[PDB]
Amino acid sequence: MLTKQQIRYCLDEMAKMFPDAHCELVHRNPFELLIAVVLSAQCTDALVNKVTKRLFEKYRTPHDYIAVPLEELEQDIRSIGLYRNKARNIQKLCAMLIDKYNGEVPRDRDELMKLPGVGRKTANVVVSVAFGVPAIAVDTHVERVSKRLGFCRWDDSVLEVEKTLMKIIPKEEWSITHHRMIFFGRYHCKAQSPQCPSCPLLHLCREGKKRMRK
DNA sequence: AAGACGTGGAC
DNA sequence: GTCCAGTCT
Ligand code: SF4
Ligand code: NA
Repeated sequence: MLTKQQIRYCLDEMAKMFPDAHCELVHRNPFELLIAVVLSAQCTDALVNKVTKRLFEKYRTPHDYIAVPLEELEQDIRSIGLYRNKARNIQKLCAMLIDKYNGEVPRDRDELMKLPGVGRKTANVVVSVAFGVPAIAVDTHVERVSKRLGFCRWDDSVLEVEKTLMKIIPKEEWSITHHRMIFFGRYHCKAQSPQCPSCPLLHLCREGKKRMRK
C-alpha cells in the first residue's frame, strides 16, 4: 500500500484535475437531497435527475409520499430500477420523519441510518452536502479508486476505506476530497475504461502499471 | 452471510 | 449480450 505522503500526493493531483468537483444530484433542500441520494444507490446521476425532475413537482413533503398507494409511487420512480424496494423504503422513511424526527430530515448521521433505505454512504452524503458536516461517503467510485491506487488493500471493507481516508485527510477537507475522488473515478479512473496512459498518477499506481503492461 | 433487487446506458 | 451506476433480509 502507498505511504501517507504518497496518498496525499494522489489526492492533491485529483484536486488539480477536478477543481470543480461537486455533488451532481439536483436538489433544492435537505428532504429532496435525501430522497435523491436514496434513489441514487446503484443508479446513474443522469437518470436520478431526469426522474426527480418530475418527482419533486408531484411530491414536496413526506406527507405527499405516504398519501399515495405504494403501486403509484413505484411507477413514478420505475425508471430508477430497484423501484419496488425503493418505493417501499421511501414511504416508510417519510412516515418515520413524521413520527420520530418532527417531520424534518435529522442532521445526525447515525439517526439518518435508522431510516429504511439509508445506509452509511447515504447518510454521509446527506450530512456532508446538506448540513456541511465533514464526512467521507464511500461508494463504488471511491472504493475502486482507493483500491486501484493502493490507498488500502483490495479486500478492505467500505468502512475500512472510510477510516483510512479520515486518518490521512484533515477533517476540514473531507467533503471536497470525497467529491474529487468521485469525479476522478467517474470521469478518469473509470470502471471499464480507465485513462491510465494519460494519468498523472500512473507513476505510482499498481493497477495502472499492470494495465499498461497489458 | 451470500443473494436479491432492476431499469437504463455504454460498448 | 455483458458490465457498471448500496441496502436489506
Ligand atoms: S493509472 Fe489508471 S488505474 Fe491508476 S489511478 Fe490512473 S487511471 Fe486509475
Ligand atoms: Na437504514
